[PDB]
Amino acid sequence: KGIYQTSNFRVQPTESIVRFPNITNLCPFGEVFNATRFASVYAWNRKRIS
Amino acid sequence: VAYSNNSIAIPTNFTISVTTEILPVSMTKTSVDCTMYICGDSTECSNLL
Ligand SMILES: *[C@@H]1O[C@H](CO)[C@@H](O)[C@H](O)[C@H]1NC(C)=O
Repeated sequence: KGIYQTSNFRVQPTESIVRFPNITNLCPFGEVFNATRFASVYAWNRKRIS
Repeated sequence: VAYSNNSIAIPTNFTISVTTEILPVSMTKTSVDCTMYICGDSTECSNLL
């Protein structure tokens, strides 16, 4: 006979929610991977992907 | 103290004084859920616990 503390509760997850910006275009990985000429290691090229 | 072998001092009046004394009695009753504090709502982390 007495009062007993138990485990904390929270509501179980029901579904998964994904919220992303509605961007449609694809960056050209073809000009990165299927590129013709590659720069040297002392003059390595950096391309911005955004 | 003006001590002597035949001299004594007797008070002729008195003063009633009130002094304040403060003592702690209780403490804030805290309760911690160990599973929640270690990692919340994670079943994989709870399995490792
Ligand atoms: C890149 O080359 C691979 C290998 O042939 C090919 O499957 C792929 O379609 C090419 N991608 C582009 C964008 O040309």
